[PDB]
Amino acid sequence: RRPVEKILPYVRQPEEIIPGIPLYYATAMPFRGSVRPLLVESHEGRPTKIEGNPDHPLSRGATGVFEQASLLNLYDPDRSQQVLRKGEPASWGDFVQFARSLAAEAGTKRLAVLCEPSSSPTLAALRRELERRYAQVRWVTYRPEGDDHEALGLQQAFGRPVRARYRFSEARVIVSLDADFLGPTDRNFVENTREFAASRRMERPEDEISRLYVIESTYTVTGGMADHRLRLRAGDIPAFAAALAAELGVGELREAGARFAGHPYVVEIARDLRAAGARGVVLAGETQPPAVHALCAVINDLLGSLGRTVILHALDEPATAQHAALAELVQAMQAGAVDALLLLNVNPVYDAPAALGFAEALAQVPEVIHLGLHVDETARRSTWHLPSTHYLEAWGDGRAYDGTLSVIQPLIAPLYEAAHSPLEVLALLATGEEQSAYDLVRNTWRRLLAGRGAFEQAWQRVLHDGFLPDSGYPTVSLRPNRQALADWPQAAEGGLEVVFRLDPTVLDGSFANNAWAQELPDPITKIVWDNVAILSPKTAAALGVKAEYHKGVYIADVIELSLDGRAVELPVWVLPGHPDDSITVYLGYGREITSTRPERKTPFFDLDDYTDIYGHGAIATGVGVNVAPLRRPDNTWVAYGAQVRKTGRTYKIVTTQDHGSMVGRPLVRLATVEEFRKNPDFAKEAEPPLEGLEPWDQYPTLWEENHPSKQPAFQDSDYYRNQWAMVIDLNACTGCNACIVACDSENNIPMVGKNEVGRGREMHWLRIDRYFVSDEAHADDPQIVVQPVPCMHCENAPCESVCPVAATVHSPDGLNEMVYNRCIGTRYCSNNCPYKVRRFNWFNWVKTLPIQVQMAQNPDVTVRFRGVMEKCTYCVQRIREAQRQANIEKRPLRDGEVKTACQQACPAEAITFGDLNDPNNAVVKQRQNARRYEMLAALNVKPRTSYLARITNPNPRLLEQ
Amino acid sequence: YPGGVALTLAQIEAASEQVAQDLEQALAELEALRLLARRDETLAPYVAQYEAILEAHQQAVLEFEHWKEQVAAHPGDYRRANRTLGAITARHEALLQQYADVAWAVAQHVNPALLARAYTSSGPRFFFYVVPPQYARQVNEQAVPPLQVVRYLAAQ
Amino acid sequence: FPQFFWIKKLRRNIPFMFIASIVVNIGMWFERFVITITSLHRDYLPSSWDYFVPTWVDVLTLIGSFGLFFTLFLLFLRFVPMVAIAEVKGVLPEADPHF
Ligand code: SF4
Ligand code: SF4
Ligand code: SF4
Ligand code: F3S
Repeated sequence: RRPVEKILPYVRQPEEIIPGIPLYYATAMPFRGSVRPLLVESHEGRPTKIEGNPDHPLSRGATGVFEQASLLNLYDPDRSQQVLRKGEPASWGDFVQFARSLAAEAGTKRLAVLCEPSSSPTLAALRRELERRYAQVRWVTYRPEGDDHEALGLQQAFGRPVRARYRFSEARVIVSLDADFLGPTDRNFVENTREFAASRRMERPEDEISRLYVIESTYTVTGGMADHRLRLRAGDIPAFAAALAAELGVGELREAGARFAGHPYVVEIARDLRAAGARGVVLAGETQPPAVHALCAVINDLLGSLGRTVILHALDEPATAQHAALAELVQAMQAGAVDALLLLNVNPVYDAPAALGFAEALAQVPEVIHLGLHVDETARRSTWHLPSTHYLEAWGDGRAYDGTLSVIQPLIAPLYEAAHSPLEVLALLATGEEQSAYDLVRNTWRRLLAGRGAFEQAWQRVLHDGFLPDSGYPTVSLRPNRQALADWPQAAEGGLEVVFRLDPTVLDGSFANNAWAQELPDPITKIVWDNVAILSPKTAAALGVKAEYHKGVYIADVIELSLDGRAVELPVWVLPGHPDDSITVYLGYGREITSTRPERKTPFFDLDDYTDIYGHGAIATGVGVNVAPLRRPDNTWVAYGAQVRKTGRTYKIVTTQDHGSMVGRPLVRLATVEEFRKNPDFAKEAEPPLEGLEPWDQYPTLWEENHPSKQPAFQDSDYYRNQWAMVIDLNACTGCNACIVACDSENNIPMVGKNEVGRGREMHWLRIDRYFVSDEAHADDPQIVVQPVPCMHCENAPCESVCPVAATVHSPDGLNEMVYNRCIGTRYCSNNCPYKVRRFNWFNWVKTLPIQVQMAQNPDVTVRFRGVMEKCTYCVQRIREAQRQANIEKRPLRDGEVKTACQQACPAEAITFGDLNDPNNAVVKQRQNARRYEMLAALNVKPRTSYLARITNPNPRLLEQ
Repeated sequence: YPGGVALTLAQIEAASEQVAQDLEQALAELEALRLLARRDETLAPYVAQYEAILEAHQQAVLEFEHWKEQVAAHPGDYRRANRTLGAITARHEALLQQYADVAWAVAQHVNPALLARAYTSSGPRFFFYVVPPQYARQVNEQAVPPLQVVRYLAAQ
Repeated sequence: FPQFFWIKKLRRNIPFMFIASIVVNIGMWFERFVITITSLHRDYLPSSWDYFVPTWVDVLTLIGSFGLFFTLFLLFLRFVPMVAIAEVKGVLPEADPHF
């Protein structure tokens, strides 16, 4: 009855790789004008999961959210199958003959690009090899969400271009000033994360800890795992920092910050920073005018910290002024001067505000050429649209943020015929046939290798090691003597703030058709599948909107914000954190997508619409509204003049949490360094052991003589040697939310749709629930807490007892492993568990899964069918291949032979996972620590992942209160 | 189920005697470790790090009698000897392996190198195209000591 | 309704029985929709806080349970005899040997 599913092995065996076993290639990952490092699994030359590069010290083996979804961007459906000309999918072979003849005998030809920001020498050198021939190449780096604004503020401050590195382990006290240094949206998310986390990591009854002082304008994830946070509208943070420095001593600076002479949180920190010279830091976010970053240079130089804000000289790239080029481009479009328009990886029709027109110019000019990954709003309007490779087939070169000089390993052949990666296309413009990127790229290195060993010992070494070691720019000294002090009066007011901000899960919409990311809860609010506007209850109760729910689904009102006659509406959600007259409308989520695959109707007797998330179209359609075109490109994160109109179409908005604010419950139990100094036994004090009875873990049951651990059949295997457990240094855990996504890819899952998750089911195993704790609602100070919660694979384990169909068991080593076969779906596996983590494959999402994503589910784990539970399993899959590899050859399992996904992805080294009963490993040090926070231990459950609490560190008085 | 329980009862005895001979060796090493690294290391958790196994090893001896006597009491159930033997060897090789992991750190501080005679040290699974583990298990077995690990450090 | 039931010597009146016996039972379908579910959300986490929205297919199964019940209860009932006629005429009437 069953099919006869064949096996089609190699013909021309590649010698290194082997069929059953993956092997780790060492790629990069570009975005946002820089290139994170990375490390793939590459099951038989097919990528399945990404990981970190442990050798590269910038990352030391970690991967934020924004990479693991890109792995699925690679395997999307509806990418760029055919080459589209005019909107017609016609043909490629004519284009090469076409574009080649255009290129060789062109002459001046007046072309333009509007690239993704380079951050690579092959791109920047081929630019010169290009510009050598054609006269004027305007070469605008259209930064996502305009100029980065950390750098333009510093080209005058130091007199030349520069980028910072921001160690944070040599530095304790950090005034953020809107800086999402711990934000997946921002760059260098690891080195900002880790050496900040180490400052937060104690391992002692008391240690010197960061004690940041964040003053955000919009509640953001960095402001959560934080101390003494403040809400204060952007466009006025300059006025905040104005009266700030006058209380430090740099200059008068009084007039801009008129009203903050004697504010508590200002005068508080000022004495501290001058009291912490080689340890204090002053950051600056992205929602400002650049004079703030002058002040980030002035005070941070004046403060004495230079080795703590490690500073690095770029390759003479100061020229990223969005006004200066992008308008100046279309000022040539309207004159018929510029003819060709070579976009690389961008959607400026989606982006690029109408205040400085793009589409009005785009339709004027023929010879348009959009290299592109999706087909959104630019392919549809162009005359030529190349398909694009992802970076996995580029042979690209790329710089890590501000440091080393990495290079991609391309893993897979171009999955689609005629993808034609941008780099060789940019060289195809250089009056020759399509340059083999393998040979093209190599030709740059010999001019710039900077290694006395030749290629086939160096190229092989760098392509191996993932990073060219010695690079990393030279470090500049103090250039500023109070130059940049003359753009203050842009502190304008008189209107609702309409500030933009990129969610951790999407970046200028460029990764929207990405389910692992799209169905990813934001850390602030567990929101999915819709852009939003978050704001205070005091404005809501002064505006007239709510987040009412009479079904646990958060029905939502709308705004219909209106800027310069370019209005759109969107759901309004509310948060008790944000300040007056300000809303953080997140981008992406409004990106129209055009499908090649059918909608896949099946009979009404059969469910497809609820399951076929890829059915009704591709993903990025109608998930929200597009918001980028509204802003003004001057200081192009903020905005004024939103004539709000509370209108109808009040539709749903869906979350996983659905609620918040535990009623004084024992689930985070924050504590101060003062209190921690007093009672290290406080993780237990909330629900201590009993009158005269044992400590809580290892507490006897009724049974102790017939307990299975005392019986052989649980004790007799090749496993009991190494009991497994997984603590969480919760003090550095803030909503990066990459603790999830690596679980989703390592131990495969499907996604879920808005129409489905509205009823509250999500097949994310690792909830990353957030919570609010105020002083009994004193001033509505949220003071959030984030904490992941996998299935703490219990010992007493109610769930194990209760599957009648023995689909659960305390497997050896604390593992409580689920079998996705034996279960039947009576779901009472889940109802017992206090932690509703036994998720359930409600519908058969995988059956409707297309012929594209199926590359991605890794070829080592049991994908699951309708009517089946599932849970964490501690990423058992990589216990097995390791313990098996130790069953072949006699050995133990090292401290780091195995790394879980929640471990290996969380850049803050929170999770450690090393086997219990192996005292040299990190877990036994992190469990033997004072705060072995045992979450809901009181139910006599005796679980592993005996994780840690947070220790928020307030300030001595110093006029704090 | 070949011929009953009484066949396996010889080898289960042959395991418990290895444990009994290791009561001497472990407790002997526990003297020697206090002698070798008197003050050459932290030693405050790290010596007790070696003792914490010892109370478990001795506890299993009284059990290995109880495990075994529950078998030899009635030899009519084959599905207890294979299990009691699979438990002993695991509860045995573990404690051998746990002694080692605490004992290799001894060399790791006295010697600046945890030696190349430490473990099989084979490598990951993709390092089988170069080095099958078959080679490694003939390195590990024929080089690494189970509990001649610190007496080896008497040569240092 | 039960503490409003005992009024006129247990309310022998037949038509009140139907309008009450329903309403007594409707609380039972709530009793098990309450006891099971009302403490199965809001149990030991706020993270697992979610209302229960019953679908339009939940209700046609409930209704269908009345359907198959009456369908098959009526079926054999019309075939078998309703009343326990064997013991009826054997217990209370003059089956007693004292006559
Ligand atoms: S533990 Fe999870 S939520 Fe916390 S920082 Fe790491 S990945 Fe993010
Ligand atoms: S917490 Fe839940 S999933 Fe984890 S072991 Fe206990 S019952 Fe099973
Ligand atoms: S072990 Fe794997 S499945 Fe479990 S929470 Fe961690 S990453 Fe997810
Ligand atoms: S109770 Fe058991 S049978 Fe399966 S659906 Fe749950 S593990």
